[PDB]
Amino acid sequence: DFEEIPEEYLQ
Amino acid sequence: GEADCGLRPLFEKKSLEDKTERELLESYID
Amino acid sequence: IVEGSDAEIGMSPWQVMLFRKSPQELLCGASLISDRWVLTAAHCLLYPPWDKNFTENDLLVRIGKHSRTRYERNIEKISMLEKIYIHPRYNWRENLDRDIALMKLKKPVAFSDYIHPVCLPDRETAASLLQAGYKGRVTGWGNLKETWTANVGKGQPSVLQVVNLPIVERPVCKDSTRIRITDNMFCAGYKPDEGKRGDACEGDSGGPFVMKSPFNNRWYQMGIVSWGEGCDRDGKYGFYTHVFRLKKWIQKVIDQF
Ligand SMILES: C[C@@H]1CCN(C(=O)[C@H](CC(=O)NC[C@@H]2CCCN(C(=N)N)C2)NS(=O)(=O)c2ccc3ccccc3c2)[C@@H](C(=O)O)C1
Ligand SMILES: *[C@@H]1O[C@H](CO)[C@@H](O)[C@H](O)[C@H]1NC(C)=O
Ligand code: NA
Repeated sequence: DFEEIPEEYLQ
Repeated sequence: GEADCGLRPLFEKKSLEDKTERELLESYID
Repeated sequence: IVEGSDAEIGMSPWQVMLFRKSPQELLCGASLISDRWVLTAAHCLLYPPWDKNFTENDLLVRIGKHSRTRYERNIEKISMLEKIYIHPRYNWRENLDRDIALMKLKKPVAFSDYIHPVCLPDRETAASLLQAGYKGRVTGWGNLKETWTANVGKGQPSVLQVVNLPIVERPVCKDSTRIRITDNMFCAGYKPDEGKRGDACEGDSGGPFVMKSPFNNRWYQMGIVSWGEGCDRDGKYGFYTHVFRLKKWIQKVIDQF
């Protein structure tokens, strides 16, 4: 249920 | 000097107090 | 947080969220102590009995947050970790003794109205403030009840929660649990006969127990949410890492690194 954060932080 | 700490920009720094902090202070004087 | 209420905006500007990358979930609370250091519980990162062993690359730190789930574009800062440090004598085998860890941010964060560090206590502050009957404050985005009905009941808050709890006499702490408690812990919570309730709960771990000094107006972190048996049980108390007793370690780590 988390809003998505920029994918740079998650790749 | 020592870095500023534990003084909240939206409370202490504007002389405003949060809704329940008085409960903490009163606990000191019982 | 059980039996707490919604924080006001900016009430805890040192509150940090520990956030797992994949799967995306809330891991733990933490606190900001300078522009590049974050303080948390050791057991948030390393607990071998449940094969928990998180790395610098597994985690994000989110600072300045109010909502649990939103990406608060204007207000929050998301940082990567340079290095994790765990107390060398952290005892995960029997009692969670020295449940403390430091994390160094890859880049420094800019302070703002929503991001500001908490003070660590000196000797005089610790001796004055850490006394049975005095009240501190716990904050976090952890569970609202120990247990609830699946897909119906509440579970998780939508915004940061806050609760004020009294420090409890060491002998009452000892009597309440079969676990061997050390001098690196204290316990807080209301006694069964006091008629008020409140506790930390799953997901609040690693968060700050803070106290305000009436003489200089500053907030001090006296504890770290460490462990408890269930949440808000009668005759039970939450236990907290004793931040001051471990200050010499913190000092070593920050100075050398
Ligand atoms: C290793 C974690 C530490 C905290 N924790 C635990 O505390 C577990 C589960 C729990 O009820 N969490 C709920 C809360 C999580 C933090 C705050 N706390 C308060 N009520 N103040 C309890 N308890 S326990 O009685 O099983 C327990 C207590 C002490 C222990 C010492 C060493 C090894 C195992 C222990 C296990 C678990 C959790 O993940 O929530 C596991
Ligand atoms: C956990 O993982 C780290 C890094 O991958 C490794 O170096 C360390 O030995 C592990 N520690 C434990 C207690 O499993
Ligand atoms: Na209790």
